[PDB]
Amino acid sequence: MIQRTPKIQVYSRHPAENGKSNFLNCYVSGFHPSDIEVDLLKNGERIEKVEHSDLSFSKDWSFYLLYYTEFTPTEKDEYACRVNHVTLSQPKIVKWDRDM
Amino acid sequence: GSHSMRYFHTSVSRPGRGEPRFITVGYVDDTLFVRFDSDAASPREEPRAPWIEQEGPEYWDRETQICKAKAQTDREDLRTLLRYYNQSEAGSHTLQNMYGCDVGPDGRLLRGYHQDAYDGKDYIALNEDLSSWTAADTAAQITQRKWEAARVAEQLRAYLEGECVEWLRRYLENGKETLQRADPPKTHVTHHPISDHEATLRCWALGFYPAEITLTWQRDGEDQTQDTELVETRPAGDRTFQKWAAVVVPSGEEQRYTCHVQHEGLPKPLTLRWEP
Amino acid sequence: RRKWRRWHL
Repeated sequence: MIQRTPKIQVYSRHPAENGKSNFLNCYVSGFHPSDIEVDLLKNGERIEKVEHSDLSFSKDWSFYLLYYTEFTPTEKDEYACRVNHVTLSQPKIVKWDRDM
Repeated sequence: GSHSMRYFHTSVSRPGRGEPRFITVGYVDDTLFVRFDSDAASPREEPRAPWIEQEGPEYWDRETQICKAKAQTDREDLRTLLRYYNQSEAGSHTLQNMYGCDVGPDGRLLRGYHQDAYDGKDYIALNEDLSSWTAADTAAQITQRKWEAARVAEQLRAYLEGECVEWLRRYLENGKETLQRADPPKTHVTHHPISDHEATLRCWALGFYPAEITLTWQRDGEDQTQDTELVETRPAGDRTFQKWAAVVVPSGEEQRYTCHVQHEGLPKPLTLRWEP
Repeated sequence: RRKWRRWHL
């Protein structure tokens, strides 16, 4: 069967300002099949109660989901998104970079 | 300007883990307004936009009935497709459907859509004429024969030209505060040194609605298509979208580069430069 | 609003 690996972007809702509440987003897109596991991490550990959009798809039929949580960025704290999918031999970790 | 309404549907089988999961969402342009998930505790179609909440109990009753019927029909279709493709009952498979309509500024139908995919591949689509079918393979041809026999295209045409346009018009009026407002991108350029020899120039577009946008880099007025990293347009989570375009530039050449931004929220396209 | 009729593949 044809499979399509997820594109992954980790980013904030608003420009990052240390000490100011924001939203941390992980956008997964362009993937098939629809089954996917997405974690948001703070300093390597899973953030609890992360919410996600309802499954939808693009014109080429590939799926997309938004995973999101409230966060307050600082200088030291490291954030990431961890994604698992059938197309991946191991889970893919993408670090949050405030300049992307 | 022009507008669209779409209903998206996905059924995913899961042998050994109960019945296929059914998720459907509705959109006007890039705004989600209704959702239904068969795995919800008490499945009902639920509003996701303020302007649809005013619809009465009978609206929600009819919608929920349709969603439940669709989930059921999809289950039977998934079984059928196993036969069509000579597949075992053991694996997970996917069925997707989207139909809807586009209308012009005057509210006239520009075109209608109704189209299905199986396991992520095109299966059968109603043509633009709203009267004939494109079947992807010999399996879809079996569906095509059945649908031609039952005059399915005629039924779809009636819905797409009628209700679909009329209810879209209604939604556009009820949600005129938001659906008929374009939010222009907030734009800026950032500079990211890579080495002594080069730096990244990144052109940002933030806080825009709808999602459609063009971000390009030029060098000496020449488009840098093959040298531009262009990320997919992504949701901010507040209805708006974000996008950036980046180029690797040689030291001292920054001012030869210009970022160009087109968005329907902008009266004129923008030109941006790195401002140290 | 959604279409009422539907049909099997």
